Amino acid sequence: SYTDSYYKGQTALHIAIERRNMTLVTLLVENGADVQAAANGDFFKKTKGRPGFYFGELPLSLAACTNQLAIV
Amino acid sequence: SYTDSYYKGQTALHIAIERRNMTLVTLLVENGADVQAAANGDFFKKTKGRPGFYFGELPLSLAACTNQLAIVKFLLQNSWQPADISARDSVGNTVLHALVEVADNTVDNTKFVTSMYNEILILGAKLHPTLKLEEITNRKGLTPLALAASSGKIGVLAYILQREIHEPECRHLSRKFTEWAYGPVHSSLYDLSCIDTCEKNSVLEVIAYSSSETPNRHDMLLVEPLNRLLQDKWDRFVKRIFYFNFFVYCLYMIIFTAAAYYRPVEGLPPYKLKNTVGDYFRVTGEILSVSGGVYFFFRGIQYFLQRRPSLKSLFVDSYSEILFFVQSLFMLVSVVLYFSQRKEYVASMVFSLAMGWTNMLYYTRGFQQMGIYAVMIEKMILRDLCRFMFVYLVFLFGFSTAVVTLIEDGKYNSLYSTCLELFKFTIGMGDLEFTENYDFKAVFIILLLAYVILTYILLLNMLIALMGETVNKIAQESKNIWKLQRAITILDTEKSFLKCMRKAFRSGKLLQVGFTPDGKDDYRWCFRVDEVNWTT
Amino acid sequence: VYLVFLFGFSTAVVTLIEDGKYNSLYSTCLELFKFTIGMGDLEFTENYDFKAVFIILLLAYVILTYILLLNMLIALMGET
Ligand SMILES: C=C(C)[C@]12C[C@@H](C)[C@@]34O[C@](Cc5ccccc5)(O[C@@H]1[C@@H]3C=C(COC(=O)Cc1ccc(O)c(OC)c1)C[C@]1(O)C(=O)C(C)=C[C@@H]41)O2
Ligand SMILES: CCCCCCCCCCCCCCCC(=O)O[C@H](COC(=O)CCCCCC)COP(=O)(O)OCCN
Ligand SMILES: CCCCCCCCCCCCCCCC(=O)O[C@H](COC(=O)CCCCCC)COP(=O)(O)OCCN
Repeated sequence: SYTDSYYKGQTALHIAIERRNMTLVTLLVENGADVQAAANGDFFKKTKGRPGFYFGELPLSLAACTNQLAIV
Repeated sequence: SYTDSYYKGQTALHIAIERRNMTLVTLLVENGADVQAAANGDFFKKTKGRPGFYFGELPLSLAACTNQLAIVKFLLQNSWQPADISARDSVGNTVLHALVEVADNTVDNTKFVTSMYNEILILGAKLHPTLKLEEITNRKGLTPLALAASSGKIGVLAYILQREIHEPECRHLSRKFTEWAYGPVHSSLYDLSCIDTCEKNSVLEVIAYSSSETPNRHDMLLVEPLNRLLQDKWDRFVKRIFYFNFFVYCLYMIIFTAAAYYRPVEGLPPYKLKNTVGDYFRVTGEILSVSGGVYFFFRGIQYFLQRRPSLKSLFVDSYSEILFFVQSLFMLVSVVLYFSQRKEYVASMVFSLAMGWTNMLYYTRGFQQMGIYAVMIEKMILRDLCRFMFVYLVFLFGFSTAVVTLIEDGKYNSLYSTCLELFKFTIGMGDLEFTENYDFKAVFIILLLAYVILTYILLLNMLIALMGETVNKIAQESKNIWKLQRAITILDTEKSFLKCMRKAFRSGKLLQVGFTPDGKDDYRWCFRVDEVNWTT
Repeated sequence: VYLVFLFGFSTAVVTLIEDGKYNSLYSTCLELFKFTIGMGDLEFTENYDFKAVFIILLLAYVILTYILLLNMLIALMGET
């Protein structure tokens, strides 16, 4: 996962869910990918004076937030 | 070609291109027709008080302007007589300047002009990869971008600043570079070149020092890269320097007030010092006050030389510099009378002192909430009182002369005291005490009551209603007004800067593309912006 | 805004006058405040020096504060 101060904890599954790739999500979960990682960098936390995207830091919350019921 | 003063230089090719007749254009160009003729009659030049059609005087510009892409391609790409994409007219305008000028900020026109602009750029890149059309300046020194900003072309400006061409081999024509995107967020780099550091005439200078007649003067600062730039410059350096200047002005005015209050009351200036503490503090304050006056005098002169404002718009813009300059003039006249041994220097000094306090309202602008009061006061003085002054003076001089003629030997047999009394009646603090027993008392009473009804009741409330609508008109325009004033402050702070510092740039001199048409790389002073958009 | 105007003209007037009822910041600030709300005097029966400058200053104050600023406040309050 990303180790920097901004994208900390982001992994492949978050990108796959964001990109709306059902197949890659299935492949990652099949290969033992963690479905309960926390993506908890400054880009992903609640904030007012900064651009960002808060979603709850978890792939399940991300899939729900982006309106992808099938992945949920 | 036409030989008269109106259609001078027009030829068949111009008519054919206007007629959208591809066949005639093909025939004429085939027969050796000059594709770089100049049509430079009065019908074809830039003009304000005359109907006309300016297009840049050349067939290529005409073909682009009328939305005939095919003829542009044919003129540039046919071998019989190729057209010079870089040609300039008498004004110095290239085709891109011509396209900028014939914008009008409507949806359909913006689509037409923007599209033709972009296609001309692609054709230029393919035909002449070593040519940079957008840097070519017309006779006023303006590039197409500077010209678009100058004329208030919001659509063309918003297009150019946010230009992104998703095509290989011509990405160097882009200015916006989307580095990445997430759900609602995306990050791009903006080119920034000749926005802030241009060395001829940058975008922000042109928007700020526009003449207040440009239609979209405030809207042009809402376009994304500019707004973020101004916010960054404000938060980094300009904010602290602004507060420091305001504090120093406050100290200056306190010193001036204290120096003025404790003036000596004996006769015949200049006044010699005594070896005492009070005189040393007083003369110290006097020296500092006069120094400040000299400083404002020279700043005003530098302003009027650098800007060269015309008489018509002298007050419409530059109101603040005028008032600061007039304050300094009162100070200098006071010094001249002081050493010239006249007590009447006091009469000058107090005026400067009064003005010195009210010019504090200059510093309220640049605040979102408080700048509205300074803006309103400026506009009400310049438009409502100044128009109303003539109407009120007609009434005042009429009834004053009537009353003074009627009266023989009273307090009303003098134009000065009579004008004072009627003025007081206008603002509701007269008397109407008819205790005197002069002749023509009935006529005197009828005249005064007619005056009081006409001026206190009718005219004054008319003025107040008009001022009320002016106040309501610009209550809702507050945000725009604030933004523009903050921009002007930032530019002036960069101009003076008083510390040998020229850290006017925002982000680094980073490689943008690295792939020119040739084997070099471009470093362009890009600026990173991450935006949020909740669409879908 | 109002205090900027008031302190400006109050200090100017007090500096101009030597030994009157206007040679005091307290009474002068009171008088100019009364002028703002339309219950002053404008009685120039006194015969001190610089009478013309005193008159011009007070009339400029009365136009700027009683006519211009006060009705600006009233228009804004009316919209609220
Ligand atoms: C040169 C001009 C235009 C001007 C200079 C003087 C004489 C002025 O009166 C006027 C004429 C006048 C006189 C009396 C009532 C209304 C207008 O308007 C201004 C000018 C107008 C004002 C009005 O008060 C202000 O709010 C000043 C001001 C407004 C907005 C600003 O952005 C500002 O920043 C510099 C200053 C202040 C005076 O300069 C002042 O302090 C005195 C003693 C008279 C006012 O002449
Ligand atoms: C709001 C919009 C509508 C406004 C309507 C206006 C109404 C104003 C009220 C009337 C005011 C009358 C003024 C007082 C009359 C007066 O006191 O004076 C009269 C002299 O004649 C006049 O002035 C004629 C009256 C003026 C004509 C009319 C404008 C008689 O003389 P004496 O003083 O010696 O009285 C004898 C000794 N005590
Ligand atoms: C509604 C918006 C438009 C507003 C327009 C404003 C018009 C107001 C006109 C009022 C003018 C009042 C003139 C004062 C005359 C006066 O009373 O003072 C004179 C000296 O004149 C001056 O003050 C200088 C001129 C002042 C000019 C000031 C603009 C000396 O007379 P005495 O003392 O010897 O009187 C001897 C017997 N008592």
